[PDB]
Amino acid sequence: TGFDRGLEAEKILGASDNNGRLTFLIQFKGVDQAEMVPSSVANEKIPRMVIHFYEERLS
Amino acid sequence: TGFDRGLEAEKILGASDNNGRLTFLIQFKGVDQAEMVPSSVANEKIPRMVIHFYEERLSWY
Repeated sequence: TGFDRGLEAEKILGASDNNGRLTFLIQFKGVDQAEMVPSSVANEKIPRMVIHFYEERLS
Repeated sequence: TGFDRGLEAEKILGASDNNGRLTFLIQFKGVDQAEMVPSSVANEKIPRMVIHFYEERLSWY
């Protein structure tokens, strides 16, 4: 919903799977508190950042 | 890669890291033998299928 407000995602701070439903914790530029975003929104809005997160967490 | 020849990715069969370098094994439609593709190509061409592969890999690992 920082996406709704047209903010710029800076990084994905974490991912949490709740019974098959994935949520990301996303740090937005110019916003102090990180925001919980469902994977359904993140996959669409910031796919390169999602892939890089998974790629790096491949460790 | 198979992407250069107009082929369509059917399924990502696996991923291999070689010193920070990730390569995917990709099943292409109508081609029996799956082929290795650098992540840099797969990320650009088939990001929905890349993401889905990671969602599932990680749900089971």
